[PDB]
Amino acid sequence: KSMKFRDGYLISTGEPSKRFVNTATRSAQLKQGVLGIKVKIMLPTAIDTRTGLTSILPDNISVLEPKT
Amino acid sequence: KEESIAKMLICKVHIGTKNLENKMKRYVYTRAKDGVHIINLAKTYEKLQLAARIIVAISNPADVVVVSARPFGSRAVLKFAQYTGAQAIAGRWTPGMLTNQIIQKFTEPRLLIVTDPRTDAQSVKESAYANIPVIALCDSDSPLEHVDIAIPCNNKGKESIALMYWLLAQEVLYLKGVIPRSEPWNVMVDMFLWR
Amino acid sequence: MFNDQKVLVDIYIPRKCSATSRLIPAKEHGAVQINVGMVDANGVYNGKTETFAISGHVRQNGESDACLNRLMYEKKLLSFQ
Amino acid sequence: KNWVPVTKLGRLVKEGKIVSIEEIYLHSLPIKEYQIIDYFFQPNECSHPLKDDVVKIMPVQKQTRAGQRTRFKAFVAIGDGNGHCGLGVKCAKEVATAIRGAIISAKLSLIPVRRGYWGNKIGDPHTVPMKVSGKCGSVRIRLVPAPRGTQIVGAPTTKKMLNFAGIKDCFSSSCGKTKTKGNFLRAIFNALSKTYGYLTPDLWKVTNFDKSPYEEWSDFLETY
Amino acid sequence: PKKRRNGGRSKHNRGHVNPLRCSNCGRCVPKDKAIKRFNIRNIVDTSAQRDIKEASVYSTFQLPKLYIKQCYCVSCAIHSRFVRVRSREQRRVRK
Amino acid sequence: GRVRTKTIKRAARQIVEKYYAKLTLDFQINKKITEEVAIIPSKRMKNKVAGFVTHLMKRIQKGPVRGISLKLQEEERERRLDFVPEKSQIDVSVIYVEPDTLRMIKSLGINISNMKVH
Amino acid sequence: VRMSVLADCLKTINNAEKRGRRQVLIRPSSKVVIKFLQYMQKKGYIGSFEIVDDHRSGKIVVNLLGRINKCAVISPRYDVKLDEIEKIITSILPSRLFGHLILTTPYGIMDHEEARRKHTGGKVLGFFF
RNA sequence: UCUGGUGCCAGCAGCCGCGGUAAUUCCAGCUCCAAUAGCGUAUAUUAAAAUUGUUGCAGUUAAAACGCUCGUAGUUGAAU
RNA sequence: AAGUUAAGGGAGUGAAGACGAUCAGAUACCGUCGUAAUCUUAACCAUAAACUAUGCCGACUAGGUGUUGGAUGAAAGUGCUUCCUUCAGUACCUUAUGAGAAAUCAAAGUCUUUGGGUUCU
Ligand SMILES: [Mg+2]
Ligand SMILES: [Mg+2]
Ligand SMILES: [Mg+2]
Ligand SMILES: [Mg+2]
Ligand SMILES: [Mg+2]
Ligand SMILES: [Mg+2]
Ligand SMILES: [Mg+2]
Ligand SMILES: [Mg+2]
Ligand SMILES: [Mg+2]
Ligand SMILES: [Mg+2]
Ligand SMILES: [Mg+2]
Ligand SMILES: [Mg+2]
Ligand SMILES: [Mg+2]
Ligand SMILES: [Mg+2]
Ligand SMILES: [Mg+2]
Repeated sequence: KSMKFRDGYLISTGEPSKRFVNTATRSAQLKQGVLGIKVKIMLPTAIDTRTGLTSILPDNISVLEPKT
Repeated sequence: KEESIAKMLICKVHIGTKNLENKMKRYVYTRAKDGVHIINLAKTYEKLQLAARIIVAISNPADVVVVSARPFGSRAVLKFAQYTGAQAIAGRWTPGMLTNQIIQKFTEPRLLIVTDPRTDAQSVKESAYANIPVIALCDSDSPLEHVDIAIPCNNKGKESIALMYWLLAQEVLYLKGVIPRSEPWNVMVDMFLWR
Repeated sequence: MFNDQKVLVDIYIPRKCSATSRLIPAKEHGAVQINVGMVDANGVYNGKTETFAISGHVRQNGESDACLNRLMYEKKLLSFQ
Repeated sequence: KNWVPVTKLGRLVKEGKIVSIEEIYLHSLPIKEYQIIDYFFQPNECSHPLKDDVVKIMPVQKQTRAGQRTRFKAFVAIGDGNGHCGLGVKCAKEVATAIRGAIISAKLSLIPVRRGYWGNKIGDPHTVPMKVSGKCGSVRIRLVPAPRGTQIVGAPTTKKMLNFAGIKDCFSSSCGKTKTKGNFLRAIFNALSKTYGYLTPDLWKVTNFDKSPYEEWSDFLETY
Repeated sequence: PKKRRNGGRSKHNRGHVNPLRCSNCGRCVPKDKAIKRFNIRNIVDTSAQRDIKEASVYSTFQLPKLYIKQCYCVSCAIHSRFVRVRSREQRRVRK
Repeated sequence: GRVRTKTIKRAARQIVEKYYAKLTLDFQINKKITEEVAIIPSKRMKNKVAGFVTHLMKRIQKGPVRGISLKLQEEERERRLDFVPEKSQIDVSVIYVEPDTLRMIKSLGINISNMKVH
Repeated sequence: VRMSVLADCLKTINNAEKRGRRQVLIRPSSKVVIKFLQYMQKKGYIGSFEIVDDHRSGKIVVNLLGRINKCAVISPRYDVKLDEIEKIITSILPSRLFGHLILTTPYGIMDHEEARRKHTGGKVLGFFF
């Protein structure tokens, strides 16, 4: 059986899923068999980009407050 | 007072309809030959005065909500909230305002005025969840569930709604020291009329 | 209740409906309290008021208006019941 | 705590404007935040703190197209040991979040319980003031007053709930399908709730009305 | 179970009601339970109707109609879509 | 199809709601405003948001737009609709009532002078 | 047919009291109903009541104080000895400190405490909380 | 959820169930629990059973209103 | 309703029976014939989802819309209709700090706050 633990926000599709997500896989050998360990960590959204520069916002289109 | 009844006679506040709805029998004077029920108009004035006293007893006017659902009652409710210090809704009611604390427009009052209990039924339904003294403005076929003080009127005429709200506001101003009696209110009806 | 030493042993005393004497409990949310302002022979509202309590039962049955009318007519606030 | 009140009652309780929870039981006001109950029952400056007990966890299934779909329900009973009681329930995907939700729900439903005497009145009432009956589903329960030394004569769940409520002596009998744990807990809770509604002869005299906290603290609450 | 208050027909204050026979399948059905349809139809359609007008004497002719008054059993009626299957709350909607 | 998701419509309504004065009925002019006002990584959605904003303005000329609230329209409408008549219509020199209603006022013992029926 | 007037009277009183009616009418009256009403009046459970005179069995109008929980008869009038009161009151009454069980006794109609005070038994009539 | 043996066999199990090569339930070793000079098993009987109901059941659809009316015994009968 | 006895009657329909089709088979569904029966008079039999699957008598508790049969009181009439009130049948709609396991119920409500009278299971 497989057990899934999640917390927060994650992305699965597209190019941003390859940049902003970190992945690792390992296995542990018990006396009854072998167990698979899979970890996926979504980094803080900076992930330096094609033009070497931090892409702080992947898709958000925030609007600036007009100067008083 | 004579002239208030005169103005109520000029407008059509005294004509109801069929569907007597027996809990409203004691406010109806008679039935005409075409089947229309007539409202006494001597009890309307007295109930209006008592309603004004109940309203003025509130400490800050912001703890009062006045609601209208129909298009030709929006001007009257907005003006009444302007000259008093209450809050108005005037249209579509969000079904969780009085009972859902996480929502954006919680706005829990201490008293609530209704234009018509048959169309503002969601508002009166939610009042009984938070101990709110509903006061309404009932026609000859209105339901009286969860209604405490009922003013006999007709909810259908634009002139009727404008006149009744104007009278209530003027009386509220008299009970405060803003202007004394024997001097009429300087603002005029047709400021509360629709369109 | 008082014990044998005349010490009150209730944690609180609930209210009663003015129309039926019905002893409103702590979760009844259809119960309301009304304050009616007073005038001072000149038509302006002084600091005084009168209080009534109405239970959720009669308020759900749709009879709060008639009971309130009678209760106010007793207190010299109306001319009919 | 460092929590931001959302309702007027929360703002009033956050400051010392309300002295005891009985002040809001009297006016029949709703309670929407568990921080009020947390504030009124603190481990210090309180003789009797609240206690919890997860009485039951059961799984339920929905059985969609690709196999079943399980999730768990939690029943928790909270009690003061002196005059206060509550009961809550919650369903969720994991047991821990379910018990968290159930604990929150139990606090929000806290009620007072009236206690009385068998025979002559002496210090510290110990039993129910009169016979009470509770009902949920097909389950019916009845509780009757008992003398000083007789402990609770009832099923384990009845003993548990009456121990949270602060009652020391009672006879009981039940009818229906009591193996349904939730309905039987709810029936006991319903019977306990009815004590402060009976109008015994000593409650006949009329008293005048105190004024609501909203009216009393109108100016301070308007200052915000 | 007990999916209808009237039991599928309109009978009150009576013991027995005589039956009639289905217009399509010949079955016996009590009169108070069959669905009744009264149809006023034309002898011919609107195109062949104006051919009869201009081949006619009297210069002002009105073709007669037909009166049928058909009756059906439940099975022979809902297969021909005179009556459909409805939802639980809509089942109570008469006229 | 070319239906615009809520990402486009949310942002575009904010631009109209906050910078009403600068925006006009030309797509190119409205495009340069959006480039520096907002933050959009890709030029394809920069074009689409600006195109929607221009489409919004044309609708404004025919009146209010449901879901967009710019203050300048309400105060200009408020002054129009407060138009006081030079004399009310509440007053009529003769009160006209129904025959059955006339008895109602008479039974109560109150006097209103110019009352006549039909 | 009737077969009893006391049961109907108490049932009507109980039904009116659950609704908050402030007044109710009892169509057939009798001396037993009068004694039972007087006893409820003595313990402060109802207000005054009026007896109407038609030239048939009279009628009664009573004033209610929103104060009765229950009032019912025990139809077979079992006879009770002086030392069997305890079991009956344990079964029938809601507490040991309020409520009344009414007997008819060779010294008149009285509740169980007065019956013990007078050292007598009787037959059972009804009760009221 | 300790260690060996067996492998839908042998067996256990009042009821639900366990056992088909990694058995917390069979056969054993160790360790723990219960009552204790006492502790198991079989049959009968009481409470549990408001599952025989006077206190105190149920009868539209779960078991259950006679096809319908008259009628003797029995039971029950207005107010003074 | 079916079924039995006797005397009549006997068009249509038609358990049985005989054919023609479909089918792997078809002693069935479809079609062509057709005996008892179905109808009347005089006698038996005592059963049905003989169903509102809710025994009978009495009291109390809520608003509205109809309809069948009387009676009272008022208006449009060519001692007649429309309206109002009331009694007796009979349905439907809304809602129940009423009830149920629910479906739902104006009784299937006034039940651990348990007893109006009575028969059957
Ligand atoms: Mg894509
Ligand atoms: Mg039949
Ligand atoms: Mg072992
Ligand atoms: Mg036994
Ligand atoms: Mg037994
Ligand atoms: Mg027992
Ligand atoms: Mg049973
Ligand atoms: Mg029957
Ligand atoms: Mg023959
Ligand atoms: Mg023949
Ligand atoms: Mg033939
Ligand atoms: Mg024959
Ligand atoms: Mg039979
Ligand atoms: Mg039967
Ligand atoms: Mg019983």
